[PDB]
Amino acid sequence: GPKGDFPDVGDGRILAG
Repeated sequence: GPKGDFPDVGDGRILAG
């Protein structure tokens, strides 16, 4: 995810369904 707390592909993700 981009703008989030879960680093994925930027800053972080919000959903991970």
